[PDB]
Amino acid sequence: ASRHGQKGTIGITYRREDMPFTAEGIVPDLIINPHAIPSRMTVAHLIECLLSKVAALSGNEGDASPFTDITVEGISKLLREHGYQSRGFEVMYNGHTGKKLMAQIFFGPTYYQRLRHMVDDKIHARARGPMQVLTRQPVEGRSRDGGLRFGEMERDCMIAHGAASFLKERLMEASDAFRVHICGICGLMTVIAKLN
Amino acid sequence: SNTLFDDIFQVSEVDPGRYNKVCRIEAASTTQDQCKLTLDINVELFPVAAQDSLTVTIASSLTRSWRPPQAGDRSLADDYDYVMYGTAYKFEEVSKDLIAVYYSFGGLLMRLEGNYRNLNNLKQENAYLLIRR
Amino acid sequence: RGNLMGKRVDFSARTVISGDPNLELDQVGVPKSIAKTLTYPEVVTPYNIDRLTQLVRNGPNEHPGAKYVIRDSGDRIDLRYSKRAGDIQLQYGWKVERHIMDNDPVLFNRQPSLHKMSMMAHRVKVIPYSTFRLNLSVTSPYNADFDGDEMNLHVPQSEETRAELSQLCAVPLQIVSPQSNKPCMGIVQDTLCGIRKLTLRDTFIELDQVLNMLYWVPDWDGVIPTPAIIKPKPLWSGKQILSVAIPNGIHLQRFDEGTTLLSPKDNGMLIIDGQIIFGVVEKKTVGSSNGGLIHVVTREKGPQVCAKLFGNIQKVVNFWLLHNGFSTGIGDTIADGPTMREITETIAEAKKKVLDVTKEAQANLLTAKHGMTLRESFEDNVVRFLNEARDKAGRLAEVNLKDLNNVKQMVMAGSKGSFINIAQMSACVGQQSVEGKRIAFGFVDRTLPHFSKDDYSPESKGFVENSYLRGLTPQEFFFHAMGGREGLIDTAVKTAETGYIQRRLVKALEDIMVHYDNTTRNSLGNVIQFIYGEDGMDAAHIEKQSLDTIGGSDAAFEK
Amino acid sequence: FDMGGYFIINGSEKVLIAQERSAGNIVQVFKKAAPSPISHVAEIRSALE
Amino acid sequence: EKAIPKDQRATTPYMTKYERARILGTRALQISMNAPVFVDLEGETDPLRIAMKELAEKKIPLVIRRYLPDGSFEDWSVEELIVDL
Amino acid sequence: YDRKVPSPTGEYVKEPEWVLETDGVNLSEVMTVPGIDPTRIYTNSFIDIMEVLGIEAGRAALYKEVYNVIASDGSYVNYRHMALLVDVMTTQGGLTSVTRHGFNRSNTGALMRCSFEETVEILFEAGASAELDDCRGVSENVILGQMAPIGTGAFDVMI
Amino acid sequence: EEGPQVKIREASKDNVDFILSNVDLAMANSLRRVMIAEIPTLAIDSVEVETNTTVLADEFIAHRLGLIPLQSMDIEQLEYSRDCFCEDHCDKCSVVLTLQAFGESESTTNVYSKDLVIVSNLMGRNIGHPIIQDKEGNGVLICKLRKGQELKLTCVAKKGIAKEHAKWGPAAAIEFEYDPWNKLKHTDYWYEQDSAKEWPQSKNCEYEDPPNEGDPFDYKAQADTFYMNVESVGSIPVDQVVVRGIDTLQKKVASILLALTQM
Amino acid sequence: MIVPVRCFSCGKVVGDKWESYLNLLQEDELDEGTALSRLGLKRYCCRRMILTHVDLIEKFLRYNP
Amino acid sequence: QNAQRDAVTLFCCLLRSRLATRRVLQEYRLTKQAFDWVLSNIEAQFLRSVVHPGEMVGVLAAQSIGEPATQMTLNTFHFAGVASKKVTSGVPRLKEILNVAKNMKTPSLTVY
Amino acid sequence: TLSHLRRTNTPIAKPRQLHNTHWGLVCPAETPEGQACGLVKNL
Amino acid sequence: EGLVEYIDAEEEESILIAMQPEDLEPAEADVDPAKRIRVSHHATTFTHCEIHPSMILGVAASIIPFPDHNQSPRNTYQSAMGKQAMGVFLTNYNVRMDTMANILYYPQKPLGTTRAMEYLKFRELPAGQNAIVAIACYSGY
Amino acid sequence: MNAPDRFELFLLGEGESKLKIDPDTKAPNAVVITFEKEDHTLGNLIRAELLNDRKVLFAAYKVEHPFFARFKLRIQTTEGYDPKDALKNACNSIINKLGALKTNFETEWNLQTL
RNA sequence: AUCGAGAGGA
Ligand SMILES: O=c1ccn([C@H]2C[C@H](O)[C@@H](COP(=O)(O)OP(=O)(O)OP(=O)(O)O)O2)c(=O)[nH]1
Ligand SMILES: [Mg+2]
Ligand SMILES: [Mg+2]
Ligand SMILES: [Zn+2]
Ligand SMILES: [Zn+2]
Repeated sequence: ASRHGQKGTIGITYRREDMPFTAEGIVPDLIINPHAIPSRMTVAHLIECLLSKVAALSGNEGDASPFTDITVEGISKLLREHGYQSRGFEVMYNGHTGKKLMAQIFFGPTYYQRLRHMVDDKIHARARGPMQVLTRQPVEGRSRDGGLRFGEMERDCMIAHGAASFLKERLMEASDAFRVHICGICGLMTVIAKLN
Repeated sequence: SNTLFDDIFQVSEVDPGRYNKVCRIEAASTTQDQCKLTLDINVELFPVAAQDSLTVTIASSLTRSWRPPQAGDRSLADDYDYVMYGTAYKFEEVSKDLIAVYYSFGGLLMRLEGNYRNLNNLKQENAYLLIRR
Repeated sequence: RGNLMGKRVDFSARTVISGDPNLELDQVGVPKSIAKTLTYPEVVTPYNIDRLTQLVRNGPNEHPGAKYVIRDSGDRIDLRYSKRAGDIQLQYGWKVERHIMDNDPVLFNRQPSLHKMSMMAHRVKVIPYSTFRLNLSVTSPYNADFDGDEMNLHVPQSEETRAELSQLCAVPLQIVSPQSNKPCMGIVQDTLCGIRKLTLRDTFIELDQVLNMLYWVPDWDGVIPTPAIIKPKPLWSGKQILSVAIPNGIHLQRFDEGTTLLSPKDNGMLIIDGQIIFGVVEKKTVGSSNGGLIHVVTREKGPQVCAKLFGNIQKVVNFWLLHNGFSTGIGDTIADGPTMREITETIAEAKKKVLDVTKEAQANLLTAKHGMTLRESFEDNVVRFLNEARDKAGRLAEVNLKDLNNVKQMVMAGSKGSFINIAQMSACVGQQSVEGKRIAFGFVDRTLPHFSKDDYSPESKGFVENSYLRGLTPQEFFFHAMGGREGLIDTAVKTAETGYIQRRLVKALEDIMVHYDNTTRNSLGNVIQFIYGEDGMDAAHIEKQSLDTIGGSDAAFEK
Repeated sequence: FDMGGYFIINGSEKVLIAQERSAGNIVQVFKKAAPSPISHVAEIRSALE
Repeated sequence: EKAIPKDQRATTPYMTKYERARILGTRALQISMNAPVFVDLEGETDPLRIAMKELAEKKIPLVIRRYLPDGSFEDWSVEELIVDL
Repeated sequence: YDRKVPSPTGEYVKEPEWVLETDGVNLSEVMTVPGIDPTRIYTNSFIDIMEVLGIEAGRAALYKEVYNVIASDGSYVNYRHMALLVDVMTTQGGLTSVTRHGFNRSNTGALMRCSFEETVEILFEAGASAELDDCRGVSENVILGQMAPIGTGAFDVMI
Repeated sequence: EEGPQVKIREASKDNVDFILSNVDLAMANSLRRVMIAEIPTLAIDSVEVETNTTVLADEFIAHRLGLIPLQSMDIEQLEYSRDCFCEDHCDKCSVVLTLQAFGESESTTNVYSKDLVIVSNLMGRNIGHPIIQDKEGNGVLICKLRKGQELKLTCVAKKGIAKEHAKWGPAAAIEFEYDPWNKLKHTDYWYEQDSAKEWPQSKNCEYEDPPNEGDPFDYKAQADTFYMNVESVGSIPVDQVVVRGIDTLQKKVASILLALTQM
Repeated sequence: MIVPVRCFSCGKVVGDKWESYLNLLQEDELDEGTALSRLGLKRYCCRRMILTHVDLIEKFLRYNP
Repeated sequence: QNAQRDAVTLFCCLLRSRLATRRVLQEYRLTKQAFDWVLSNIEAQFLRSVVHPGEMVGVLAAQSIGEPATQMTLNTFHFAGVASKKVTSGVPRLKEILNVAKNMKTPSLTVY
Repeated sequence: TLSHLRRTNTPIAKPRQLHNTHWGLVCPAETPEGQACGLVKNL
Repeated sequence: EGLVEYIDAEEEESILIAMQPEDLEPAEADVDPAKRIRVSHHATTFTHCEIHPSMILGVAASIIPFPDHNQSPRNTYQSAMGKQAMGVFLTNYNVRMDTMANILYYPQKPLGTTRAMEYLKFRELPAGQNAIVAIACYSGY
Repeated sequence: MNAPDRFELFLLGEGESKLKIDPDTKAPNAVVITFEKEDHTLGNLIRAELLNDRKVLFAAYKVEHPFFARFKLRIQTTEGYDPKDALKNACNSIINKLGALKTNFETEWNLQTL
């Protein structure tokens, strides 16, 4: 996370060579999409990054106290004084080709958080394991090597598709499944099967 | 094979319609009075100002893949500067006897209008445009 | 409800998901350890024994592999222990629990599943790393992002189970949905943004690039098309190579605003056979729209061909995009020196316009609009003068954004963002509201205790003269906070309400199905409709068509 | 840096959470629902501090 | 009994997506379990692809029993059902 | 209101009309008023339309009203689905709500009405009236672990 | 001399700044990628901890030792362990380092890479000498010790490349720029008013002719002449970073020429 | 938690500059900007490396055992 | 047979409006060969367009209504500016309708 | 931790809305989403 | 010495509060266009003044840099996540024994701060890094 | 933990060999070569250079997935010219430019002081 | 192992 409710997860890692690069030869620890900017209206994230860039140049204390007299204009002036296009843009080269990117890139430092929720404490896969005592059903929870709930709400999607065999199979072969003996007259499980 | 049309047009207007490398041009021939032409030109490659008497042609010739020119020993119907390749896509009739065709050069558009374009510009996915001087 | 209508299941798997442009629409990237956990039982045929005896040997630990070999006599053999695990002679008719391999049919589901499209069969593609990977275009039917959403996967254990998966549930043949007689999938985010950028009449690409792009399409027949420009320097248009991705016999026609077969704004769309004639490709063309390219390609050429079409339009545009680049800065929210002054003197008029009405009402010369209170009409007037104020200020700022403005490019492309967003970022956030009314007197006869009593002005009751760029004032900050909370509240309340509505609808129609005489019935055999939907027709094989006999003059009909 | 304010019960550090409740000994009137005979009501919840 | 003679049968002559998905499914089970094959397997080894081929050439010896909401039924050979779809 | 209506020449033209808009409902009193069109008067309370104009006009307003929730919102959903909902709420004679009072009171199978709400008492009176359960409901086969008579299992396969 | 053309404008032990003309854009870049990621170096790749009563975690320290730059001068005469026929490692392929320090004084005790002691036979070559560019003689503070705290460990530095782990890179940052005035229209300036006044002219504008508005766009002109600056981290002297750069790239082209032959 | 070796983003060694930086600040009473400049940290990524850094190791060392 | 004529009525209006003599020859200039081909698709595609016996339409419909429901916003509205345009819309309206609620928030006559 | 120790809870007519009187007393931003939103507060 | 006072909502009912000493009372006697637009004096009968408007925020929302430039629900989201961020929860952590402890290798104080951090011990115990971010469509990953 | 090993970006696994050459089934006189454990460093360099040779009808390359090191290069040439010879010349050309770039740099370097 | 409770994820 950034600190403006910009959540979201790593999709891939490029080594420094495949990354886009500035002319001074700086390179991003991180690339985020211009596409998670304008619906969320998180201009503070934009302002941080612009501001933060000037801190890092001047060696100063980026002051982002809410109700103060700091302005995107004010910042920008300070930023152009240090020798960079005042709105945080910067010509970059594609790292595959060396070729200058047609588009300039907003590029600057920005405080980012590493949250809990890492993949390898979620990856869970069962293919038969321990069963509950009462219901002879798969046990609950990853931490115990359990099944995933095929809910009644999912059972609906399966009906819409017309997948009858697959629905019967999820609900018999996987999970439950049991043979019993039925009275042909009474219709109850009264039959004592002295089987074998 | 072979030519399909010809005339020297006189450019009446050059408009940069919200673009940087392209312009829609307005012209009419000087030789013939009931004839007019509108055209998208790449104005980075071949610059055109107002009243720039251009010469214009169509062909269908000088299909497999396009091989790079390698014009060490080559010959194309180009004595010309600007040259495009496109598709006919509407042959319109402006009634009684007037006719107009529409061409697309992968998006760069052309509209020509006369009459003696008669037994000429058929339904062909052909047509090259050629402009000089 | 908890152990019969639905139950916990074997052979099902779960992880964080991630998008992958180089992945097929109907594929699903399965992390490899999962792929080593989940198994298919497979009978031993002379057709498979060379793949199976091999696969047995690989054992449970190396990928393309197996645990457990079941013989007749019911008895299992555990390929992780057992002394004979590098021995073993497979008989015909034995089962081998093999690992899941490339191109196995698997059910893939994201919750809440409320939808047939929340449950689709994918083709397996075993991969490194611990995320499921999916094509961005299968994003929507699932309604998933990549901000830490998580999906399930259930593996079919039987032969016709997998048949039933790949013949009914497969992704390709869910592209066009009975919900709305329209495709439920389309081009989104980067690709949707880039495909616009690519298709501009200004966009030309020269040989080097063109060859790699061509090559990027896996269906490409190895024929460089002739460049639109062959004069000083062979150049191709963006439109030209994109068209390589669009199949043959594909016709499409639009017309938007000032569209005149000569598109002097390059809008509308004409595609004449696999080739685009004029008009920028965006959302109405290549979104999940009604008479769109996807709708047409699915219908005309088949789901299989249409599925690959996503694949291709991505591979190219994504490639083009990578090498062009696209960004968005805070510079993209700064209007105009002069424009700022306008916006200011525009709010300012709506300020005095409210003054006056107030001044009017205070002097008892305000008349009540039929059927409403004196004070109700005042609120109405004021709230209106202020919405107009915001919307007019917003359009002043939108007009002033250049075509090179990145925000405006995502709006035009239909990829992300609206007018309201431009508005609030750079002109004026506007009136705040709770309970459908402007801010309430919470403290007695005032909204905050920094105000006097009986103050009805804009700022006193929630109008926020400023924009996210200029920054909120203390008061404004608080009011907007109050408004925001109200939004969070009923989002939490909506999902509760609608989750229940859905259940009841589902539970109340459950057994209604079309019988073998086109009559619509339930379990009881009660006729509900006599011919489904009143016409016997399936909802997916329908499109909006124009009834020519209806409109126009009696002369024009006759002629 | 530890601020304190928490307990420790069986070596598990516990926080007591503040509880929101309505104040007693204040008198308040409440217009009542239209399908009922009582038009208005005044209420006091009186307790010893 | 009950039944319905091959004449006066009112249900679609065409196969339904559900009829064919089960047919392929059913045959795919038999092929997968070493039961004999009635087509020239042009190098196909997949039991379902093989059932798809045997379908395309209408050499699958199955019959659909279509039920009607009254209880009566119509029989159709896989041979006689059109497989457009 | 705007209203499109056939010109004397054939084509539809914009011909604007005065429309009265009310707070509250007394239908069979206001339609019988002199001066208005009794043929086009409408009320959102479809539960009144049902009462004055009978069950079918009911069905029609109910649909018009459900449709209006979707469309006003900005969404479109094909007619055959709302039609089916509306029909189901209406083939019983009056209005049956999608509620443990409406549809679930119907005399479908006990096993399938119990899986919705009021699980246990639906199963008590089921033992008390000695109900016969059809086993044609999807849910009853779900519960029994059999193949529902659904899409794939809607028919039979035979040699 | 025949080919691609180089000209230095500045040099130090740490930076070389050069114009690079008569070359293909694809080569200039390919060279930088290799220069960043592919030239062999020596760095620590095994730590065996005997005692760590420090404030820091074992693998935290082990990580820090990886990143410590070591002399990689004579690297070309040392093998990859994956290759070398020894079991595990020898002096023919790996270099063994030691580290001990105990908390001696009242005051905090510092631990610097200068404290690492080579123990392998070096067989007289320029390898493994924790690079110190420090002014006061001790480079890279590994960790700090209190009063009675101790750290005793054993490192093994091996031959590797950035592609494996970024520790193995002699790279630092590589400045790279062509066509400072955008005569090639490779970029499209984002602006509010006026491009030139808004974007700062790069230092490399003095080295090219002004674009001149009175001239049509040159459409044949190609990416050629590239302003670069290569910075070295320490393990290899700058010049050598570019040279083994040019070289490893030449070597890997050839490995293909070769591969065409065998098959 | 000790000065990291090597700037994350670029790879320049900064792990040997913590001492000097603390001295350029205290002893010569300099400001972090010209401090960083004098230590040869020009690119703003390496500049952030030292300017951000919080030296918690001091507080860890303060625990007796 | 009567039900069958009806089922099709609306499609035939489209069919005749399109495949009418003047049009078939003047607007889109078909030849005897192309024309039979057109009559041949129109049939095939029509049969391919029919609903399949077996289709679970019950569940399909529920999900086709509940799903866009879950995407609805403003259980107030933007009608809000007007203090009387308060016609119960969105989800609380669905709640009334599906509940057949006797006491609705905004009853209204519209009189023509 | 600092957050947790300054938390409010509220059992069970508009208890979730940020009421005007909160100003200065209870943070206007910090509250959990969904479930029990606007019932749990921080100082 | 009666320079400062305590107040509860009830009393709040009967007082007029200023927002800033200066911009809310120096009198009356040009403007910067970049600055956020002010309300007024417009009431000259004050009893109290805010110590500072930013103190309306809790502990979590105090870390958000420029919250007054954010759409409010986001601000709520960030306060949900500030709690979930790895950092350094205590110094004595190598001495405690509790299920689950997550520490950042190289915590950084952030480059843009708030005056409220100073009292929240955030630059002494940060959770986060200054990552050089780039906003761009690259690979499409 | 599901991460592949880092050396698999450069080390050839067993079996796997550096080049595999395939006859193209689309256009005549064209070939497609897969390069194990390579990337844009090499693909983009060969391609751009294979394009200077005027007997090369077509030349392009592409890393189909960034997880793996393999990339594909497709070449087409004029009748008479073998695609493998075009590659060969392409390599040699590069190698000579590089032995040039190298001697030129060394000469420069030595002339510098400081 | 189960019952409850609480925290938190989409
Ligand atoms: O037609 C639409 C409507 C919304 N959005 C996006 C806009 C914004 O990025 C997001 C906000 O909607 P919401 O808050 O409901 O969902 P979310 O933002 O995706 O968050 P989450 O997935 O946690 O519910 O959805 C679209 O892209 N297209
Ligand atoms: Mg979203
Ligand atoms: Mg999510
Ligand atoms: Zn060795
Ligand atoms: Zn750096």
